Amino acid sequence: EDPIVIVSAVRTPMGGFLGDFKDVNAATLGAAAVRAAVERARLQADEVDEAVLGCVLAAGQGQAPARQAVLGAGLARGTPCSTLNKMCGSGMKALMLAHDTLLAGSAGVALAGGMESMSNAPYLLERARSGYRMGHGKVLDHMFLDGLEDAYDKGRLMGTFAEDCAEAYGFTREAQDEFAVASLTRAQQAMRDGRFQAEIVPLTVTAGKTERLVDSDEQPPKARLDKIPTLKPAFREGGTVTAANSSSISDGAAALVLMRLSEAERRGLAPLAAIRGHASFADAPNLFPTAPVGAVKRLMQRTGWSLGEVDLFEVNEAFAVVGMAAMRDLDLSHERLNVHGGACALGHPIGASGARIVVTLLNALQQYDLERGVAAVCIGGGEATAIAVERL
Amino acid sequence: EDPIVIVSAVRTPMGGFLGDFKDVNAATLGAAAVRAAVERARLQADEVDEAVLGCVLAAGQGQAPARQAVLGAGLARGTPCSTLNKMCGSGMKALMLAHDTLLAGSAGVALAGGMESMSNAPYLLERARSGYRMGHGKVLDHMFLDGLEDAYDKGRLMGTFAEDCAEAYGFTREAQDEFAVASLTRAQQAMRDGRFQAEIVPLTVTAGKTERLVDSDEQPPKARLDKIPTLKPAFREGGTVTAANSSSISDGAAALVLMRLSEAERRGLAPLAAIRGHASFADAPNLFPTAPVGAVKRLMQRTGWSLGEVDLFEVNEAFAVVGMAAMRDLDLSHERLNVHGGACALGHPIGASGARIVVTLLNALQQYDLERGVAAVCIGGGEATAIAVERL
Amino acid sequence: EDPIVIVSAVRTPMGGFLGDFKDVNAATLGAAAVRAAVERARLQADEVDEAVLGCVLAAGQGQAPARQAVLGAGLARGTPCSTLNKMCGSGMKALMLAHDTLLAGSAGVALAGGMESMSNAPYLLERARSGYRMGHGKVLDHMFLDGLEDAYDKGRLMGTFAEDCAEAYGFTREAQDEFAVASLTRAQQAMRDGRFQAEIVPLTVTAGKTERLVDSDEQPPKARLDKIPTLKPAFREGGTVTAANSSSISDGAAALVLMRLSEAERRGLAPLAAIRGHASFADAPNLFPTAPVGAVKRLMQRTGWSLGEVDLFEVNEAFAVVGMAAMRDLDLSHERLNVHGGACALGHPIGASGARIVVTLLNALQQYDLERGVAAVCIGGGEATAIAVERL
Amino acid sequence: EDPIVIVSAVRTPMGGFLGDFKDVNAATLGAAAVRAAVERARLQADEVDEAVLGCVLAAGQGQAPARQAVLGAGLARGTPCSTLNKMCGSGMKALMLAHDTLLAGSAGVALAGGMESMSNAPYLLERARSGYRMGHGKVLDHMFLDGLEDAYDKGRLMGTFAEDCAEAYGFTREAQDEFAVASLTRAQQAMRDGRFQAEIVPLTVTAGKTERLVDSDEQPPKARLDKIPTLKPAFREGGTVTAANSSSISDGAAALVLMRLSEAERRGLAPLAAIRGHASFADAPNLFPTAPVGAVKRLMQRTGWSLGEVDLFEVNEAFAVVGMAAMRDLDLSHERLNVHGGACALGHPIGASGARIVVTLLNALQQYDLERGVAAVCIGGGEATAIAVERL
Repeated sequence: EDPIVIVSAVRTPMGGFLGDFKDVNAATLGAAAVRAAVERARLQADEVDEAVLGCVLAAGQGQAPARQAVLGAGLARGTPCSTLNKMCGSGMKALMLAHDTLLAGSAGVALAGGMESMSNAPYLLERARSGYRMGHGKVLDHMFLDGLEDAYDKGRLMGTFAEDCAEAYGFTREAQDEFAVASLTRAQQAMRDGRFQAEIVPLTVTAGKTERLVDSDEQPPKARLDKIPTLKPAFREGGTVTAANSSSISDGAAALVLMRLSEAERRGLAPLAAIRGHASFADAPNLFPTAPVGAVKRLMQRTGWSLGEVDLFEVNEAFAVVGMAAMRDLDLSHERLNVHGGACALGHPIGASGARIVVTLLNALQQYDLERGVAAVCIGGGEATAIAVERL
Repeated sequence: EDPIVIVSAVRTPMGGFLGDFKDVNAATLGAAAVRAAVERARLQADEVDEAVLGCVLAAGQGQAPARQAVLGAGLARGTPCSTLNKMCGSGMKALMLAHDTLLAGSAGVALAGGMESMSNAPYLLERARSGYRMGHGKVLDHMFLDGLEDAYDKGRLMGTFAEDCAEAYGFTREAQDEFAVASLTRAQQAMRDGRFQAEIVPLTVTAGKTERLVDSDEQPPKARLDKIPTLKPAFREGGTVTAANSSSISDGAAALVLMRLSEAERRGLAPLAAIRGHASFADAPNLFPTAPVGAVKRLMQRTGWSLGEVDLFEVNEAFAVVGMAAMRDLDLSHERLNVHGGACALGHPIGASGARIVVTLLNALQQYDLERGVAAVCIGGGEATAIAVERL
Repeated sequence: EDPIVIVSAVRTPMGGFLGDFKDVNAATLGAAAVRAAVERARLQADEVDEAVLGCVLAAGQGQAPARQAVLGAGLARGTPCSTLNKMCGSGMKALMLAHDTLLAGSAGVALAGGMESMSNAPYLLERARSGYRMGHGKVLDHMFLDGLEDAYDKGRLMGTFAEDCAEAYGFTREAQDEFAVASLTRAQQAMRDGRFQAEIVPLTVTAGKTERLVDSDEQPPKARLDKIPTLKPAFREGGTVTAANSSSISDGAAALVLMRLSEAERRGLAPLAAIRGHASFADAPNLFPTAPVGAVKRLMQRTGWSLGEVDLFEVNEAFAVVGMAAMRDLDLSHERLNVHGGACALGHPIGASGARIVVTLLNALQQYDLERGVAAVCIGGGEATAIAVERL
Repeated sequence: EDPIVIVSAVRTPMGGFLGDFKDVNAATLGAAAVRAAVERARLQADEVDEAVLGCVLAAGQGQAPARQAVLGAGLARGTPCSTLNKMCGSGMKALMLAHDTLLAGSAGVALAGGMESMSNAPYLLERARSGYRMGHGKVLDHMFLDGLEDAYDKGRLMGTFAEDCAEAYGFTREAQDEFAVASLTRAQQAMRDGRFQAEIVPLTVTAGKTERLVDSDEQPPKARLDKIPTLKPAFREGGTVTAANSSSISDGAAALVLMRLSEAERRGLAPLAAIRGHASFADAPNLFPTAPVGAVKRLMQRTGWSLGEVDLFEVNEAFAVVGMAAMRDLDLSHERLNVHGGACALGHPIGASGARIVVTLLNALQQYDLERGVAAVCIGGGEATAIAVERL
């Protein structure tokens, strides 16, 4: 048995929109995570022979964001780099491609992760090139058009499909708000008891003339529990889904180093976990909130696991309904799901979350001395991915 | 021996900038190529387990360009999609990931390729979000900023690094122009003798009320051979590199279907070729024009091939100097390199070219009844990929 | 009796939107008209004491459009310039201010007119200064927002108020189309018989390497008489007003030189006509189409004229209904109104038209050896101006 | 003797750029001044038969800014309105045209003034209409391109010509800074002793959820005397002209009511002053800082006044050098010039300053019981205007 193992895993703090990382581009967040992941793996700067970083909103970053992040991290010029867009799942699909590249023998040491600066997403002029001709046009938010809106039902925010899911499942405004308060409570607790310290690499940001250490997640401490049940529906007249039971716009990155178990052992490197499998599921774009259920069932078949044998689940909290659908359809305890909080408290930097939730899962498995984790993420366009990890 | 085989391979015609496909988005070009590749593989809508499409300039396309192209082609909603940016090498890296996804056992049937509408890249406003405050600002061409300029020597076009290479190698104005004239001549002759017909899927384009059948490459017929020795240098005062010994901006797509030989045999599907290996190479961003030399040398080590056993080479003609460096440092006859012409005649739709040259290579190997091909592409950021294919 | 006299009067041809003058800015059109007006008055560069030019859409032209046009014409730097916006009436209000500046003794020789490049009006970003923050925004056509739409019923085009007037007056689709056909016929015939030749200054336009002489009105020759009864309503579901019984977007300029009769006699300069009076009228913005009725009635009170003593009328054809309201409420024969055609055939370069119709009126009075003319123009914001001219 | 008299005069406070009036458009500032001027003249809402308002930066305001201001003030629909651009002199040229319109008998009661929202000037896309085609372009600050930059030496700020004037006149950095400190001191004093109270109409601005009374000039209290001599030259390497010895960007409006003395007497209205003359001067655009000297000498000839007979001068402080040139060339005491401060302390809302300085001059003549004032303003494009007022 020579499975692929994760030997290192780290994330930046997750900043709020126009918050802590307002003036930090995606490649600098990526560089911070990449540097840390390689130092934690006890590797030299030239030992990564495949690097794949998730990123959805690449407009205005310049050529090859992942290349900018890897070279900005101090890794050697010889490091092959790719930038990967599988929407909200980009950071996990990076792990899955890196995993397969290692199994196929194309690489011996791979860096996977993702990064997003939602703050630095620019505006777009679709008809600047060839001409508006006459009449008003649109100045398009890149984050909205290329990140948050469906491509088929044009202009339709993903929150509308989360509302369809609330209606189909009978998820009440109150039950969504309770899931969101549990996520917010857990994150504040985790932060307070230092349960994120082992997984975070701080950044230094230039603060006008001075410099600040950002070493903690910006959003859980700023949340107002009192306003949650007061908010207007966000996506539909007289709906249940709100800003507070949806994930927020966020800036962050995450990076993990993978290799064969035999290569970790040949390096004297203690693995965090073996990857025991991964799964890809797709259906209609308007059914994305339930897609994680499909991915996790395919993952149980591919691994030979059962749901009952899994200690911890991370299901990315794009909306409370995504977590609540998974609890209903996979018969999971809220006690085993998103135990340190989730995107409803921490944010959803779209290209990083798929990797971020795997970093959080690894830390949490270690902290409670548990064996088996599953991470799953729903994906714009109607997809989900899921990954099984096991501590040895 | 159960190698991964390419069972189908197709491209759109390559259009000129604001030409034949000015009104066709990237996902429509990708959809045309994906649809024909699936048809030529005799597959039904739900038989592609994994789709990866290269695309560099994703801004303004909406969520998940590869998902739009796959569903636009008529493939089922169950088809997992990813959009890949490895700059000029995107289309080849797509083949490489699909290849390793099959070998890893993560899929039975994969689709790879790339697509680029440089015509529909939008303009960006980097400071529209938080304000320009006062004084003029930039409206940034996404194609220039995110596709054509170096990220490190900010604003420097890749043609300046091509001029560095012309200086380092002593490639004269005349020798580069002769390479470009052989590329245009070969392409014009390939067109006239029908040597592109087997590899091209025509598109129907709607010119207002009229409809037009685009079934041939736009650029070779419009080439002014007489003007080539008369152009000014394009990148450097007193230089050698011009618009005619550089590739042009181009719109296009290409797609290929891969599977184990044993799966192709089970389906009664005659393979075009076995993939015998692939290699990635990276060095300093400003040395990109010679990166293919590293990629091809690394490819001979991994495959166990030698240069002399290769029948045909495709080296993407980002600039004539890229081909000429490869001919000198790999000791290749011009007669075995880019034998139907290359990007200097056809164009360089950046996210598609790394797959497009594999399509052209496979058809050329078939026409001359040859066994062994190498395709290599240089890449913004200082990289290159190469792939080895063998007809059985 | 020492009345103010018009000694010269000239216009550019009127171009179609993005047509003949697509590449000519407003100040170049103004410069052509100013230069010929000064030449026809036999004046030298330093003999104009006051210049006022109408122009509505000044955005993106740089400082002081009228100053650019005056100096561009070759007039001396000593020439005081002002740019005037009274919407569709700018060109006439320029004549009115110049007229009163002479009578007041503030000048001996004044130049008035107007100029408009609707082709070169730019697009605006209303929130580029302080930021769009998040979500789509508007890129605003300066021509629409600042020229064509009501400021009070925000976004409402002036053609909706034209439809109100068609309803209030019972002007049928057929009757409006007949007015427009008489306007196109008269213009086409005026063109063919040379009846515009004395009033037009040709421009030389540079089409890349080629040069072209534009010496005739672009729009009347391109008019499809057959399509007029077939167009849809343009402003209201089930309405009567269309693109063909409305004026078109147009590029053009006009200029006139004024002075006391005694100054014209001192210079040996034969006047074209005496100004006998001018009137301003305003009412509710949504009644603009009938404002000329008020302006002309107020003009007969101030001059002591009656309608029956007037030989020719020019009422600017912003819409056919503007002419038809004037014909009904002023009891005017169609045979005495807009006898060489009007804006329905020629176009409506908004800042120029109020001066352009005076130029056409003066030439028409000369050709038919008639004495007395009235020009009137309706104005966005609910206004109108009219002027009385008499040949001696 | 029946001269034109000013019966009323008022201004808004002058806001700083993105300051007090950040969210107040030009027509609302105009409306406040217009309303007050008409109430102070003891006129009904329908008694103004000519309204001319200066405004340079009309982009994005909608149709007919002056019409929006007049109707927003509550004046009757019957009030004729024009928007006037004579750059920095717009507000005084409005007074001069209104004056001549009254003398010519075209109107009996005229409203003149100007208004500018420099904060609400938008950005422009010159090639949005017909296309950028390829390569970066500019997003143009309307305020910079159409307000502050020369049109002939393209991109050249007016501060560069003020530096040429410093060099030609030997105006030292220290002498400029001293003029600026005197202007700042005088304004703070004037404000402190309520010497602006009689001339200002407050506005109420909505302050998030609340509402603020803005009744005082924003800029003099915020100025830092200590930083003045520390600032870097603003316009030329190792120059003398700075941000603090130049006027600042400002938001404000001013309005004055004019009529014949016989009409003020027939209404029982006490005039503030008779207008005894006006003058217009123009020369090269790069000599604008000295143009006021030309205007004031022509004004002395036209009025039959001499410089020695004038009690107070207002010369608009576009730059300290403008004030200092006038002191040198007209042999004027700083004691008689800009006695309550000037644009170096208060700001330069470009389309209003020409009227603003006349309001300040009238108040100051009353406060010191003096007879004769001169106001003069330099004008982009190389012009100046000047007006003589006399208390009776």
